[PDB]
Amino acid sequence: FRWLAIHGLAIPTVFFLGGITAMQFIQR
Amino acid sequence: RPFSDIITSVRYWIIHSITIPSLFVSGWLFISTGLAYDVFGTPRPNEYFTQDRQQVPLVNDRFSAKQELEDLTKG
Amino acid sequence: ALRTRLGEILRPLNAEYGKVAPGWGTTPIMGIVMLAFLIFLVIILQIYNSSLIIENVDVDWANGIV
Amino acid sequence: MTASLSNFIASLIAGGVVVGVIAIALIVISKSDRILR
Amino acid sequence: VSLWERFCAWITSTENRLYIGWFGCLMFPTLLTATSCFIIAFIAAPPVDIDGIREPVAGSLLYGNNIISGAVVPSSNAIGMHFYPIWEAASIDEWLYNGGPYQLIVLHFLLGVSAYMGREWELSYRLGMRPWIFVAFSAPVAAASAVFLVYPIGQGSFSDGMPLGISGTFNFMLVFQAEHNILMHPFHMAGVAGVFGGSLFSAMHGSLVTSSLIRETTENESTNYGYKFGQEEETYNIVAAHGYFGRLIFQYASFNNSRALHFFLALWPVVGIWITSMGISTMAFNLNGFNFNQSVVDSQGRVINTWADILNRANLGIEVMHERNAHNFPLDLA
Amino acid sequence: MTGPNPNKQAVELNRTSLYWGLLLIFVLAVLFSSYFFN
Amino acid sequence: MTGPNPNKQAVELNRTSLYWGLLLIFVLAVLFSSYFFN
Amino acid sequence: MEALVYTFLLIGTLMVIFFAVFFRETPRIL
Amino acid sequence: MEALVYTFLLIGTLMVIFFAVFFRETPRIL
Amino acid sequence: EVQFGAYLAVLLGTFLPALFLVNLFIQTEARKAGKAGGQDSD
Amino acid sequence: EVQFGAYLAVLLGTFLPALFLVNLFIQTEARKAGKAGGQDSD
Amino acid sequence: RGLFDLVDDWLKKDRFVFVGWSGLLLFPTAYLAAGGWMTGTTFVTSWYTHGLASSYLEGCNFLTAAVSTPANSVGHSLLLLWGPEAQGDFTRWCQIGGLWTFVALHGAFGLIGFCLRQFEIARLVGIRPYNAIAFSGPIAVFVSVFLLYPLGQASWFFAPSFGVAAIFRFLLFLQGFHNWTLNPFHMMGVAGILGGALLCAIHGATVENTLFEDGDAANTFRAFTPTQSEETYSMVTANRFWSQIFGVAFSNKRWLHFFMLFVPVTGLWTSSIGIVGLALNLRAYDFVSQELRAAEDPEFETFYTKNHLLDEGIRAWMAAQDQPHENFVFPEEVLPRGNAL
Amino acid sequence: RIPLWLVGLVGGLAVITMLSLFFYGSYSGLGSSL
Amino acid sequence: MLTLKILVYTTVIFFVSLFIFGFLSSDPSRNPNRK
Amino acid sequence: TEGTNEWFGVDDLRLLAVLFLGHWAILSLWLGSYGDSNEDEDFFGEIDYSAR
Ligand code: CLA
Ligand code: CLA
Ligand SMILES: CC(C)=CCC/C(C)=C/CC/C(C)=C/CC/C(C)=C/CC/C(C)=C/CC/C(C)=C/CC/C(C)=C/CC/C(C)=C/CC/C(C)=C/CC1=CC(=O)C(C)=C(C)C1=O
Ligand SMILES: CCCCCCCCCCCCCCCC(=O)OC[C@H](COP(=O)(O)OC[C@@H](O)CO)OC(=O)CCCCCCCCCCCCCCC
Ligand SMILES: CC1=C(/C=C/C(C)=C/C=C/C(C)=C/C=C/C=C(C)/C=C/C=C(C)/C=C/C2=C(C)CCCC2(C)C)C(C)(C)CCC1
Ligand code: OEX
Ligand SMILES: [Fe+2]
Repeated sequence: FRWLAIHGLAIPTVFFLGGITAMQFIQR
Repeated sequence: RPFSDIITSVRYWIIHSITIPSLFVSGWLFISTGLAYDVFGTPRPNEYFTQDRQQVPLVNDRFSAKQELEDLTKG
Repeated sequence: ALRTRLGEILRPLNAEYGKVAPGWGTTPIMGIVMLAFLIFLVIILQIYNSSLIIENVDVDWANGIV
Repeated sequence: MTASLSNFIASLIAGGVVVGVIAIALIVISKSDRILR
Repeated sequence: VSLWERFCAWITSTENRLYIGWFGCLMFPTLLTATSCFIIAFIAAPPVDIDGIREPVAGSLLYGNNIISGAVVPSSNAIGMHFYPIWEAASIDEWLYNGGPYQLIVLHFLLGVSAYMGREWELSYRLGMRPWIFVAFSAPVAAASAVFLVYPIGQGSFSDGMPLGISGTFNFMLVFQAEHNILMHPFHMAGVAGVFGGSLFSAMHGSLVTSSLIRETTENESTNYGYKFGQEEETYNIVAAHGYFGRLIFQYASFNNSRALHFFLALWPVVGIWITSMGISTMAFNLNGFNFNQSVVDSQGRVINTWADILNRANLGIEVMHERNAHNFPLDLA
Repeated sequence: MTGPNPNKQAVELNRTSLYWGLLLIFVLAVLFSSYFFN
Repeated sequence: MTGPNPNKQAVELNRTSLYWGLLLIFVLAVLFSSYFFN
Repeated sequence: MEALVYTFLLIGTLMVIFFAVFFRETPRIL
Repeated sequence: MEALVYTFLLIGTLMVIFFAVFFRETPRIL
Repeated sequence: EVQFGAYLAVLLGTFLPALFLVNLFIQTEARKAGKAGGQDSD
Repeated sequence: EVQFGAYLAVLLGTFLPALFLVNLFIQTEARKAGKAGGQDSD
Repeated sequence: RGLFDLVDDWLKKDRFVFVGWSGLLLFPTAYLAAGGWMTGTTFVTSWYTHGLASSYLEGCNFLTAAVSTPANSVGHSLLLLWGPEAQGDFTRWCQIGGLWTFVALHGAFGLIGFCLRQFEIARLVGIRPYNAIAFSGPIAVFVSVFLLYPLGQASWFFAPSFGVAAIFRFLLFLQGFHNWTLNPFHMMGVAGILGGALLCAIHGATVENTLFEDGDAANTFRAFTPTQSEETYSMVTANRFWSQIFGVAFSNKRWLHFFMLFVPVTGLWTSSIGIVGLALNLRAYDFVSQELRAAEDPEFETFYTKNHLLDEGIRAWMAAQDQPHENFVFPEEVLPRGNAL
Repeated sequence: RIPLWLVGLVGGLAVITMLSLFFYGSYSGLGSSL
Repeated sequence: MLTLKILVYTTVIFFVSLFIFGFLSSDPSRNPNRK
Repeated sequence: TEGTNEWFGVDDLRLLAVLFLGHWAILSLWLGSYGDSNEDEDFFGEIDYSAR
């Protein structure tokens, strides 16, 4: 079943974008 | 099953209305709780330089490189 | 189709053509050799790379006997 | 027997189970998903 | 019946060997004069004051060069943007000293290439073709006019124009890097993607046709002789190459339409070189690429280096060394 | 000797592929000459 | 163009006359080399 | 003496361009 | 460097003598 | 000062392979004139 | 000290006329194989 | 029947993504080269190897982020996670620069596994394998730059880091130190890349401009069913066009599309031969007849000698910050400046 | 059943809230040279 | 140098006038459709 | 004298007689066919196929 094919690529991608939005608000 | 028939269905958006915010916030909390600086060893903005070490840290050994990075990351 | 005296000697070496062992044969014996030769190449590369240190084996220019 | 040699054979065992758990899972699922003649 | 109608019938005849057309009335006299002056100026031409400091730079073969180092040198810094023909030079020796033939070649080149482009339109009109091959040729015409015409305009001198040579090209590219930072500019980025993508889809389309050829030859003769010229049968199984690429990546990423496929081969490079040639144009007027030097700082405020700071120290090496005598004042305004 | 070989074939080169191969050699001669003369 | 020329002929050189003309060039190359190198 | 070779390579390249355009094998249907 | 050309001319001459004797066009009646 | 073995590199790098490609074309046209049987086959 | 234009005299005095005489032989054998009509004419 | 036949029939089954035998080498190794790059450009720094910042945690954008090469003290170690350098620790493995070899090695077995994918699908569909042979072009650029170039050099440090601006310094590092543009193997490679982009822009614009009328609509994209045997563009017209514009033109669709394969791929093979010659520092640096003359005659200037003075600026100014391991402390008075710059 | 253009609208403006958030932090926070 | 200059303005506006009066010579009607 | 603000670069009076005899020498050729035609004959096309 193809739920292992997409979500090996999409479950990381949303997790890293949760971090890239947090790094916009980090300052010195 | 066709792909466009999936995302237009309601049952799709029932499941992924919980999983996406529960996974995006976990990517937020992975950073804001200061966890990512310790897994990957990335310096915080406080700790590029230290009080003692004022130069650029470099690894200068083949085999004791793990021990030398134990030196340059304590202070 | 010219019989020569050297051709008569070597003729049983070429007389077989396309006889096979029926089935899978000695293929699982071969793969155990190929798995072994894969491990052999990994080891002697990592000795050479100094990423696998063996006691009393130093990869450096050594005093060959003169 | 060294630190480097003992860690390498452990990686060779670990390289066997990575091929292993992929292979063992692949044989079992290939039984269930066989094609009708 | 008239003499003009018997001349218009010949000059627009497709029955000529090479179609001349009305653009060939100013393509052929322009490009043969750009050619016949280039061959002489590349082989036998005395050295040229390019920096305007009376230090003549040799560029021709008779003065000790080769194919690589020899180049038609751009005109002087003393002239700059002024029009400098032969009759406004008081001798040919004064013309060849100050960078004469660079303006004669370039101005007859850009007229002849902009007429070679309109000539590709004209024959498409007289042959019944849909017209737009000449729009695809606008992309190197945009790029030729960017380094020979537009960049000397915004920098105010033909001496900053591109030297007609091979080593002169790399003198042009490196000095353009230090002064404008082209690699960080997103329009050189959009045309590296145009020619890496262009050479991809070239060799990706050319392989899937050659993969799916139909048996029409024997194994002794050539593969190419299974195409007779002007035949009406299709020479490759296009369903076969669609099912291959439909499994090589996935199904929905494959063009089954061969017309939309052969349009995407014309879109991607040409749009990539239109955008790139308007990178040189907007950097002709000193709107440079990105500058991320000293962008990452710690909480103390000390500058933390990045890859752009290492790239900056390569730009500072070329900036302090280009035209090592021409400068007198601390900032290269030109 | 022995008999005639049944694997005799003929070699072809049309006028098109002549000009490719000539221009291939001269352009490689233009390119690599400057380095060989050094 | 115009029509095909009826004066088309063919050129021949048998295997005998090849070895004459090869040996003619090499022996003239042996003879005149020593003088050209001087 | 050195540049004489470079000139011969250049005009020799322009010869085979001339013969390829005008003496081309003209393709014919049937 | 100079004598290398003389040697190549001599053994190159002895090649075409070899091919002329053994690979000769054998004359045949009828 | 240039290397005097480069004249032999270039002028044999031109002529020897380019005279080779001429030969494959002349025998190609001779076989086509050979089969054709008219005025040139002999 | 020898003349460096003599290498170009000899090695082109060998190769250019000797490669010429090879071509007249190859097209001779191609016309003979062209008319003969078997396995090599094409 | 047997156990091998059930596994062979399962992998080759029609499904969403074709797995095949080669997917066991591609899909594990390509997933970890790509994910190793996204992690290394986001989280892992270059503060200890190069003395830079190359992460998104450290303020770098998409352009100035990279997965960076390890230190020069590591040499050409493979930097295994269990190795003598990292010794099982993940955190010290990332700081030495272990992800870079993780990306490059699992990436090199992705390009092996992807080229085997193109032999396997061509055998099942039943076509000639020219995609797998044209893809050997990009294999020869990955291997001879990301692998064979740092092997000939001092360590993995002189390799391209996997980041956008980190490639850009590698372009500038290769001009000042190697004179890469003078190399005839790049010159035959630019002729294939700009020549390959040329051919698809022409063949794109000539097919689309000799189309037949197959419909009454003004949109010509609609008038093509894929399974039709009639050709969709007039080859006789397109030959007649370019024979009069350019003078010479293709009269062979089989030769044309093969020529669109040969030109881009050969530019990747000829340029790959030269970069192997720069692992050994066999560079085309100077024309000695130009250099002996410019030394004896202090008036003879070409464009070629102008490029050497541009390379002294690259060799002196960046090499202080380029190589912090070697500790170049240049005075201000040795750095070649021009007049008043 | 949801109309597909509503799905591409909400996700499409969601990307704009992600992209313009990234161009925001080029001028603030880390990597802003403030 | 004022003798060459005369020769150029002849040659330019010879071919420019062939260009200008070429497209005024009913040039849209010269197509393979009709006439 | 380069940077003089003179019309079409006409420095001397002699260059005018070059310009006038260039446009007119081809104009008179053009009027030999397209001149002396009816200036009062229209069409409701996009393009006219009138005559030679
Ligand atoms: C770059 C990729 C590549 C590709 C696409 C091919 C393609 C092909 N090879 Mg070939 N080959 C290659 C590289 C490649 N080769 C290399 C580098 C070698 C070793 C010199 C070989 C040796 C080889 C032999 C001996 C034979 C083929 C054959 C074939 C054909 C059949 C398919 C096959 O068995 O593949 C070969 C299979 C692979 C390349 C899979 C490799 C997977 C490896 C084993 C994983 C191991 C990783 C390792 C554990 C990691 C540690 C290393 C680290 C320390 C660096 C096909 C044309 C056969 C043939 O001729 O067919 C007619 C054949 O007999 N190949
Ligand atoms: C007109 C300008 C021009 C042009 C056209 C070229 C052309 C070229 N240069 Mg050159 N160069 C130039 C100017 C130019 N140069 C100048 C001015 C310099 C400065 C001195 C250089 C310096 C330079 C260097 C230093 C190098 C080149 C190289 C090359 C070659 C490109 C290699 C390539 O195709 O990479 C394409 C990339 C690949 C083939 C890698 C494989 C791609 C993989 C398969 C992609 C996989 C991605 C996958 C889908 C996953 C992605 C998803 C993930 C991101 C999530 C090509 C011949 C390189 C070369 O010669 O290499 C042989 C090289 O090393 N050039
Ligand atoms: C269970 C456990 C253990 C837990 C761990 C979880 C786990 C299992 C994780 C593993 C999951 C994992 C990572 C698997 C995912 C697999 C995966 C996708 C990995 C690969 C990674 C990766 C980075 C892939 C992305 C890269 C990718 C392949 C991109 C494709 C690029 C793309 C879409 C290109 C299209 C370009 C294009 C439009 C080409 C057509 C144009 C062209 C001229 C083609 C030529 C052409 C086309 C035709 O069409 C036809 C007709 C003809 C004639 C023709 O000429
Ligand atoms: C004023 C404008 C008038 C037009 C100007 C004419 C210039 C045209 C150039 C002629 C190309 C001749 C090359 C012969 C090539 C040859 O004769 O090929 C002939 C070939 C015809 O192939 P066919 O389809 O006849 O072949 C079918 C089979 O028989 C294949 O063998 O045409 C092409 O494929 C050429 C297309 C690429 C054209 C390559 C051009 C590369 C540019 C030139 C690079 C050299 C420049 C060096 C300067 C230093
Ligand atoms: C490293 C490592 C690892 C891991 C691996 C993995 C698992 C990973 C994965 C990862 C991944 C796989 C990642 C991903 C990422 C992604 C991202 C982060 C993306 C982003 C995106 C973006 C940002 C884009 C943008 C856009 C959009 C959205 C739309 C429009 C267009 C554009 C393009 C602009 C392990 C464990 C083995 C261990 C060893 C090491
Ligand atoms: O002229 Mn040619 O390069 Ca454009 O920047 Mn200013 O000016 Mn000169 O210096 Mn830098
Ligand atoms: Fe095509």
